[PDB]
Amino acid sequence: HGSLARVGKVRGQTLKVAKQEKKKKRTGRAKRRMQYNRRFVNVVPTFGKKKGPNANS
Amino acid sequence: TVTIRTRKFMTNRLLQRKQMVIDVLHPGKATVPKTEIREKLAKMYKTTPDVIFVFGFRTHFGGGKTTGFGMIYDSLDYAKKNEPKHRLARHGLYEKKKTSRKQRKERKNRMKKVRGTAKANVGA
Amino acid sequence: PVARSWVCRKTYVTPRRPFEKSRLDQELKLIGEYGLRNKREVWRVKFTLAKIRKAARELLTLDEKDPRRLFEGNALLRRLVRIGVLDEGKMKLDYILGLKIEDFLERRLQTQVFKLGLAKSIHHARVLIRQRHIRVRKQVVNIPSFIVRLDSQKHIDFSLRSPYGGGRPGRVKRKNAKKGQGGAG
Amino acid sequence: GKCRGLRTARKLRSHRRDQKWHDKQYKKAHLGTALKANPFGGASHAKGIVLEKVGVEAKQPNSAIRKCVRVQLIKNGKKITAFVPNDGCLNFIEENDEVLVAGFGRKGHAVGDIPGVRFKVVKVANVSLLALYKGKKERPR
RNA sequence: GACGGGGAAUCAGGGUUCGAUUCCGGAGAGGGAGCCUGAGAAACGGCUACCACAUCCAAGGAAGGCAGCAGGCGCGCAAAUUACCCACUCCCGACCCGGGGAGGUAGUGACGAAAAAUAACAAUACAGGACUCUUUCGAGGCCCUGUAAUUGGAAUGAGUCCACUUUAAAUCCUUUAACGAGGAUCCAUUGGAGGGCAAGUCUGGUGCCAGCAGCCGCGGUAAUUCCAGCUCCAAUAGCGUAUA
Repeated sequence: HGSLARVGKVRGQTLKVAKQEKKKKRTGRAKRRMQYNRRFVNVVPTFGKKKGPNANS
Repeated sequence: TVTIRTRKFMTNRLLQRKQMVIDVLHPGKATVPKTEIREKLAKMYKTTPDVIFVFGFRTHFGGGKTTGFGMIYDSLDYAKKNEPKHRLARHGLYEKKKTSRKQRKERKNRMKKVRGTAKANVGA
Repeated sequence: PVARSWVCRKTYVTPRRPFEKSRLDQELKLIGEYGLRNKREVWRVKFTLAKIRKAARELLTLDEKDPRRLFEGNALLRRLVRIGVLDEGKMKLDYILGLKIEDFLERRLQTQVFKLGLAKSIHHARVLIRQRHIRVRKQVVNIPSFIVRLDSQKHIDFSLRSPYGGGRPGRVKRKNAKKGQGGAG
Repeated sequence: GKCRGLRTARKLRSHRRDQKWHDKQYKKAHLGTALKANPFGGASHAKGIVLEKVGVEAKQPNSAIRKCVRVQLIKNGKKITAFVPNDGCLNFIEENDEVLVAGFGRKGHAVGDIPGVRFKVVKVANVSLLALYKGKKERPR
């Protein structure tokens, strides 16, 4: 415990993990090209409500 | 292989000079220096290459065109009279005093410091 | 007092709604279709067309048989025909309001190079314009937002100092030839 | 409008001025009281010196303590109460350390569940609190 | 918390706010007062009286006013080189010929405005898409569409680096030699992911504690909102906060 209202308690006690090494992301014009690509021209005519890009249920 | 064309050519009898806007064509090469331009203007005007003065050459984007001005005189002394002194210094025919403005102004205040013939003596 | 200009103005306008689906999808579709960099360029084209439409509505507000209305209408009509987004058959002031933004995006240099047949894709066309390989009437262009005229569409071609249009080979070709001559001798 | 006479502009003008004075925002912006009692005095940011660190409580429907400091100003010397925003940034603030306070969001009004605090701190020891959070800059020694 | 105006922002139409600020006019050189010269001054880079402040001093006296250009202190959230030149524009003088911190030039400069790099092509990788078909199985995949640290070739730009050009001499831009990129490590950030409002009921930790939150609200030992990683959404060399 120590005390109740300690400053920096949760962030101090939070486990420290680092980044994962990855390639750089495409920036500038090709970011918009890939966004238009994935959003419009690689779709299939599904039914019902659409699924979000972060749906991981 | 460079070519020179003329534009807005006009003469001044009251300035004893000829004025024109020259067009320089140098494709596939960097900007030509002013000495070759002067020698070519001396060639096509049948003039000695000492009264030939060119200035202000701005290069276009892409390479091949450069717009400049040329000045054509008759004789050496009539060229020397009605000329800016910096173009004469570029040709090498004039030399200006080499001192900077701060010591000139301070020396002028030192002449202000005293009075008489010693005003020239205190400025050394 | 210094002798400068102090004159400048904005060329784009930010829309009032920042996050809604349909206009975001329409702008994103236009960016993807014409290979542009960001939303500021299509907002700039929309701003220019909005100013042209506002001027056309101001001229159409004023009544017929006036000198300034006929003068400015004929001037704006002649400019809008000569820029290449109108036809001589449609030589009327009330047809300015029917224009769309894609017509203004048609006369851009990037899509004109892409549609003429000098590049594979429109992104290849943009990285050809930015690369200084072509010229418009014996003078190279580097800017992809080069609007062209009706008499200037035919004269576009490759530049002299370019390996695609005939000239000195580039750096990588000369490096590979030097590597081949080093490996051979 | 009610007065619709052809030669009536004065009654419209004076009535519009009186009913504009019978307002809240126009009454606030055009009197010397709302700027004379203002701790910032028509300023966006201000510097100050911390003297005490006091933790004030929350409102009714939520339960927490809120980390705050007592700051005296430099230009006029009055006592205000600021609010350190982030998690665990009170350890960077020591006694008699100069800070940079700013507004809190609702134009001189209490925001959220913190009672009676209208200011928050941005920079301490002439460095930003965000750089102390992210491990970018270090306090001078 | 008033220099005025020509103006600026915002704007269906009507309006609201600002205008110290380069052009015009007015006022002052700490504050009042008086005056000489001169055509024109109550001039302050002219003089004189006062107080406030202040320099040197053998103590008797002598010398001053950066709200000019740089620069220093103080102040405050808040604002730059103790640089070069009269060559460009004009002004003044006995005057083509001398002077000009007026001015011009460069440096600092993410106030702001305009343009515009951070990739593309070719083949393999493996899923679909239009055409007579094989009900549904292989296939023309020759006509495509896409991304996976698969490979190989065409390209130029930042930066280093001669020259030329520009300029009073430069520097900057442009022209231009020889150099200069495969994960092209030459590595794009800023604020968010409950609703407003584009985008996870993903995983681990705390457990009305830490904290998030402009508003509604979220945390009570299974947090779609906290603290960290992955995925992603918005603008993009830009983004967020506070104020009028």
